[PDB]
Amino acid sequence: MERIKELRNLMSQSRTREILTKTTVDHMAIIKKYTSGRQEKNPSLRMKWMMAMKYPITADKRITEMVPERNEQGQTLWSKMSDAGSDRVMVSPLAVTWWNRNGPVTSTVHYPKVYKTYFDKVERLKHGTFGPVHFRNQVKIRRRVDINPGHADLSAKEAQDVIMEVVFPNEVGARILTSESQLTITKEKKEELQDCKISPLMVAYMLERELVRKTRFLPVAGGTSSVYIEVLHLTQGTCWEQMYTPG
Amino acid sequence: MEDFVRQCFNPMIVELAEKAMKEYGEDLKIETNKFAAICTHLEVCFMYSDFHFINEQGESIVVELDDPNALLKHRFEIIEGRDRTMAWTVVNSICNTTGAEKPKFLPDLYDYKENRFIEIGVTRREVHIYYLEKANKIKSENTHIHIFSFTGEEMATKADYTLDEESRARIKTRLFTIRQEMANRGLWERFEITGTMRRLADQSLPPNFSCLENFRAYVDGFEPNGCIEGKLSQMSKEVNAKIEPFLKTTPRPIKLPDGPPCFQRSKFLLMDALKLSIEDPSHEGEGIPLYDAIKCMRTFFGWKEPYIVKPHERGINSNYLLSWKQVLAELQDIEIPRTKNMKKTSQLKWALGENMAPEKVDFDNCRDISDLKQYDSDEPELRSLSSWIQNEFNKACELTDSIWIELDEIGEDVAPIEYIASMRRNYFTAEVSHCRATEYIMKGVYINTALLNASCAAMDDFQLIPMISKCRTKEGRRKTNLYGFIIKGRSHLRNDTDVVNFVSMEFSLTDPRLEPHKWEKYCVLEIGDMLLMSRPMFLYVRTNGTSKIKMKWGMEMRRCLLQSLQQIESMIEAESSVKEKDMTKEFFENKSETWPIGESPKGVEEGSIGKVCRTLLAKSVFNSLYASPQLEGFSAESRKLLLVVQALRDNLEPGTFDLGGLYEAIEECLINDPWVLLNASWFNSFLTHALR
Amino acid sequence: MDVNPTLLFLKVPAQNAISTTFPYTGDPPYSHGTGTGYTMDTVNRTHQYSEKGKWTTNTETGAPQLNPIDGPLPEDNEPSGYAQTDCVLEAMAFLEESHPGIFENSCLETMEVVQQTRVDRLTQGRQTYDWTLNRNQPAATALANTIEVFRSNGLTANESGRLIDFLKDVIESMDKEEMEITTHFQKKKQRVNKRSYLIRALTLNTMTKDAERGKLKRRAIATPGMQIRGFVYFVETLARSICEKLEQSGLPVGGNEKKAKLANVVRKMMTNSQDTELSFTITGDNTKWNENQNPRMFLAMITYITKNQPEWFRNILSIAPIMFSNKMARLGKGYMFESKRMKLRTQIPAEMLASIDLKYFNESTRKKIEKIRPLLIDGTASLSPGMMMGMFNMLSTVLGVSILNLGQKKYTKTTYWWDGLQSSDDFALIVNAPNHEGIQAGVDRFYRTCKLVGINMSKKKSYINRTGTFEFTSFFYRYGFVANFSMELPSFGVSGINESADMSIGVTVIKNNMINNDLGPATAQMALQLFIKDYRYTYRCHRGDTQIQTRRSFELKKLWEQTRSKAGLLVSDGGPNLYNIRNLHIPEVCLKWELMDEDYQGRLCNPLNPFVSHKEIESVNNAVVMPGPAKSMEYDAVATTHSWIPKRNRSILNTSQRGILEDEQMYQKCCNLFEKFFPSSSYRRPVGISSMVEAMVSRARIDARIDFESGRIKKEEFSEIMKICSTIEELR
RNA sequence: CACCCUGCU
RNA sequence: AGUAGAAACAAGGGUG
Repeated sequence: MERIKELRNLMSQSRTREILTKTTVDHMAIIKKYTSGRQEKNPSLRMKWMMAMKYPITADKRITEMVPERNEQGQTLWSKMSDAGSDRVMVSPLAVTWWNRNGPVTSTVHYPKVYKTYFDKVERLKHGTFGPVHFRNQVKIRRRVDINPGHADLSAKEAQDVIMEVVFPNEVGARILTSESQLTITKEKKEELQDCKISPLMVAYMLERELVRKTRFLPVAGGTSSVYIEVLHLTQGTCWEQMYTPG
Repeated sequence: MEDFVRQCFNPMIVELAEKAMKEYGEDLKIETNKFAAICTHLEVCFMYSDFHFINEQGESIVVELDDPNALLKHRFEIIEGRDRTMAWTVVNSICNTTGAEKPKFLPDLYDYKENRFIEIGVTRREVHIYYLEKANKIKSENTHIHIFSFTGEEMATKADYTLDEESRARIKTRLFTIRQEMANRGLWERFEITGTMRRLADQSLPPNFSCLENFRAYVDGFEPNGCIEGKLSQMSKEVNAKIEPFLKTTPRPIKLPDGPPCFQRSKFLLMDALKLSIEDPSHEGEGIPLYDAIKCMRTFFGWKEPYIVKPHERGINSNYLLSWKQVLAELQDIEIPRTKNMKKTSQLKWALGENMAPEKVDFDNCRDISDLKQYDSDEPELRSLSSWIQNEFNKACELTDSIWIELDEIGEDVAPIEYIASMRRNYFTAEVSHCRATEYIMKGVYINTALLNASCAAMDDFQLIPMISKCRTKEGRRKTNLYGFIIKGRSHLRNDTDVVNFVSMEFSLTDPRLEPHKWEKYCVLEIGDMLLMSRPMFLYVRTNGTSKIKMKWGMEMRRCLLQSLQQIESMIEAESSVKEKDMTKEFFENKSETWPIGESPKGVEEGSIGKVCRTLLAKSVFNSLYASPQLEGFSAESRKLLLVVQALRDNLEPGTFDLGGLYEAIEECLINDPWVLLNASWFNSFLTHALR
Repeated sequence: MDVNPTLLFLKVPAQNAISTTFPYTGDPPYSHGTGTGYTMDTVNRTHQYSEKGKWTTNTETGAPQLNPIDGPLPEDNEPSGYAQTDCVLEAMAFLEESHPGIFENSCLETMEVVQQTRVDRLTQGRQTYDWTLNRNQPAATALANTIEVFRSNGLTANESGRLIDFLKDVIESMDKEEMEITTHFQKKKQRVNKRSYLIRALTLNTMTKDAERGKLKRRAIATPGMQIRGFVYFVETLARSICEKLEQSGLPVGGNEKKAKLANVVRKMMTNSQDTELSFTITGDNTKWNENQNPRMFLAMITYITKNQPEWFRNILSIAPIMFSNKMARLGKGYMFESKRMKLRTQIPAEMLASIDLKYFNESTRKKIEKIRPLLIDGTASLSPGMMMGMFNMLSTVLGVSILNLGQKKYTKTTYWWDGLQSSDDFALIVNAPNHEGIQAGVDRFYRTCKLVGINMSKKKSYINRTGTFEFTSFFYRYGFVANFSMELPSFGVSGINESADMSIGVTVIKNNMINNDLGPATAQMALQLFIKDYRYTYRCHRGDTQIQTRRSFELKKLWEQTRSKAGLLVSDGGPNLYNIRNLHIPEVCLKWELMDEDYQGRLCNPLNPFVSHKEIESVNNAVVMPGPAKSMEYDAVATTHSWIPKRNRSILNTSQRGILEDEQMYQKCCNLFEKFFPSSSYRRPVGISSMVEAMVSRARIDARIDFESGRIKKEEFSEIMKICSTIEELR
């Protein structure tokens, strides 16, 4: 287990020793984001300024052993320049495009299940229903309405505990499940998420998005079905209605 | 003893027991009999945790070592003295592994003998009162609670267990020893404020009170006893909000300033540019730019040695001559490199300003200098109105003989709403394609992209860049247009508003004497001549500058095209909603609907829909082209009066408070920009033509 | 036929064409250098607006004090600062009478969240002013530095791990006399005494407003020390709790809520039967709002609101305005002289600006300097009354809505009853009466009781008009609301975040504008095409058939040359855009999956690529786009190789603070190691008291022993792990 | 001087 | 000179 050896390596130094020995767990939060830089309070300007330079984006180190320093033509694809405030590597956009034809291939057919919420939408839209167009004044009322096409109707924290139990099972504390429906869901879910190489926080986030209920003050005209609230673009507009029902 | 815990027990016990202890108001000596009991609990637990270790052969054997030498593991799984989150970490890791239930209150141990889990507890309560209170605490599950006691008492699940006794004998000895040998001391949020800051608070009181306590005691007993009535009776009668009316006649004009005239400030020419044309199948971003400039320049006959026609009052104008004199030279250089720097000829040095920057010398060493003073800090000099802007607007609205905006198509459509919107945008783009404002935005985006790109690439190199544009024709073939040349300067730009200094050379056919005021900075430098009739062809040459923000905004200029359609199609929405039919066709074609869009001696003259569309392009274009910190002040202070006039025009009884002040505000913005001045004149003329 | 587009308003109403008055397709102005003149201008303006107040001092510090309390009442139409105590007391006693239980409900709820909250939350927020480094530092940095300098000297409570005790310790700070400060000179040490300490902790710095449109001259904005954002968060929760539930409030507000709220407030009065009573609305803006509000008023207001609560709560909440009263504001930067027409240029000390005559600089600024002189004590001015923009946002609106409430038919004692809406910067005052003299008298009493409370209508901007068409907060209403696609043109464009994080925000903004603010379908197609083109240009991703030459030409040429159906190729890999309105709600990868090539997908979706950087969950598929203040926008798109993170600014290097960068490297390495043990630390800031390696070594022992019981691993690893634990423990 | 760290610190 | 504006751009600290 190379990790503990890495820990010793970091421990033998004086500075890291003094830091770790005197960093209580709570302080960790602070230390996660101590920074001398600020936020880009003109996102478009600096982006226009970056896309003309040579080494604008940042990547990890596994590049060198995974992507060549030279190109097939000779265009630099990464540089020895270490980044400020970090230990990453400067990279030009050109690398990405190569990776898109000479790159490591893996299996992503168990991919669409992580992102259930999204693919649901397209498989719906494929099976839509056509109907005529009508022009007339349209009564509008600004009221609160929900937008998720079905969920567990469970609380925010009620799903937070669920997710912490399923994905990071060794770390869910003394809290226990109570409901049978949610029990069955967590069961089938612990079943589904096995043998899938995928980002941890990403999958947990997709599930958090697929569970909790969300409402918004929106100007509705007529029915408040969430599958309908999805397609307010082509259902009704400023002075017209179009006939179509969600799949 | 007060420190009986640090006195005789083991240090490890002391620390691991105190860490779990100090968690509430409990201090190091509170009711000094209980700490002993807590630490003794920890001692007996720990000492039970010794003298038992697992063999790979899974037996139970007493191991004198009390510490395994190698290749072994101890028979316990301590959970006391641990951390909160680690506690549950451990226990749940135990759960999902081979065998463990879910325990609900903090247990102590675990054993891989047959996959079971022990709980322990020893205090004064003798046998079952403690055993049964513990039962009440944890009964809801099956668990292996092997409890001990002082003398000899131990019980197991149905008294069913497997473990040796010499260990429990050791436990007996422990409880034997810890009778304190008969106990020879016989037994058994507030947030106040300090001094200094309370003083600082005292100093913060209304002028009669002297202590924050009395202020509390006074606000406590409050009930309305007449404050607003009495005060508004005693408050003198000058302070009031008098009402003033707004009658039919629309009031007096906003007096423009007085001074010398206004000149063209555009970073490029507007209606004085030519276009050298080459037939070339090049696409929008195709071709070598320098090479197209070559093929353009080559097809013109009549160049002659330049001579200055219109000097530049403040400047060494001879330099500009040499500037142009250099260009053709370099042009013959590439009979091609996709980029060409330019030698540091001094004619290109003064005209772009090197070393014209006072050295940031230290102040304390230069306090004896006679002219030690802060700079500028004063107001822009005033100006007047000149009559070219209206000709520029009139020409801008006109329809050219060339398309200028090819668009990248989108995904096919099935929904009928999509078919309708597509058939609308077809007509809109057909009308808004051929317009000189489209030429404007195309040229502007191409020039400012080239500028920001090259200024980001090279930071000490005098690049030069031609200005070629692409536009097809009704016939079908596509031409290539050359307009002039640009030469850049050094580009160390730290702040967002730093300046780059660049020289511009544009073709023209306008003899400048007919209107010298608008060329106060340009330097007409007659280059060659044309034949048709013979008309002299001039090259307006000048030194101007730009910044990072202006460049960025110049990058996105087609967004003006969004402020147009949204106002044209909202004219079709409110009018298609009535007739109950697809109305937009009869509103763009055969259209009779008109709209007052100007003023002439005959009166207000109307226009069809496309006139409105192009007219609406024009204002959006000029709001960016001549953007200025006076335009915004004018628009923001004049929308008020515009709304008030509108409210009057339809019987809403409008009344005001102070019109003179609003007029002062509308006038304080008019200083020098041709733009804000034309808009002020416009609004005044409209108020005159719209009494009611 | 010389054209004039303003002639358009002879057929189209000036509220159905308002969109064509915004010059918002240009660039906003900025600030070219220092902003200290603005600082003394505003400070002098306050000290003159409260002149016949009392001149006073401090016994602890020395910064001169000024009381704008009632004193002489006003005598003409001139902004003044003599709001009334009895007025502000009764003004909300009445409000309580109007709706019982508001104040006590707020006390309960804020009490609960106050005892529940933690210090770590502070970590989010805008920039702040650090009192140890004398400079504008980001939030977490100043947090860490203040905690550290706290631990350095003799404090013992902050280890509680909570927040309320952190604020306590801030409180205790001001009693010592010999505070020790660390400096990062390339780490010397300095000492600050009690006086200069109290002076140092109360200083909110000044800066220049930027990029804000709708004004001619520039303004000044102040930022408060991180020492007091804690108290700010308590008083903010209190006030927001009071004002979440007022029909005539809009501070704890949202968007369309405003429109529906004023729509139903128009209904009733507009509904007023057309029998015997005519009505107007006054559109009114308040001039110089924060230059007449005061700390004493807020403090007495608090002494009234939280009557009958635990003294813990009342003290905690009342400390903020006291700390707010005795505040000092930094002068600014200085002045960059020419000092001659020859090549001389310099920069003067913002302190020597108080030590020099500055006769050299224009005599108007000489007046500024001469008047501001007596208010400077140490590099800063004493702003006892007034407050600079951007500090509170709520209590002022509570005062405004209270004096609104004063105008019912209940206590005005006459026919006139005024009411309306108050939204931080605007008041729409609808007055109802049968008589013209009624409207006159109503407006007079309103303005009168307002000047009694220090809120003075701007007569230069406020106007009366019959109800039916009026506007406020740049929402314009003509027998109902209409749409102006003008204030949302700034947001249209390449957001400037990433590639995939932008190809979604663009379509999302088009979505919201097509759903709420009347952007028809033709314009939808339009903005979609414009966004496509601008994106393709700013990211060099033109179509595969294009022979446009860029730095990324040849690669994308490769990618295109070998693909059976390129319709699967992504947008920023050279793929045809297929968005429409039907397709406008699904991120792109989900839309074109069906049409991709397999190996492509394997190379584009694979989590083994190094160009993806995931941070704490508080920032995922989010973005803070440029707009009012900045709000957090969310989007959705399949995470792929395009979600890079552009670089940072390498400018601390050529300075005397580069060592902070190395400290950051060390911290980050220490932190990633922890993260290797508990991935759940992405969904929970884990609480604990340890030395941060106990967690590591403990879980190490545990997990090893676990895996060896079922899984396949040899025991030499068991033994070696156990002796490496001995290793990590043998030192300290 | 000759060289090179910066382009929101 | 030019930009611009109630202040500043027209490259700054570092080594011999």
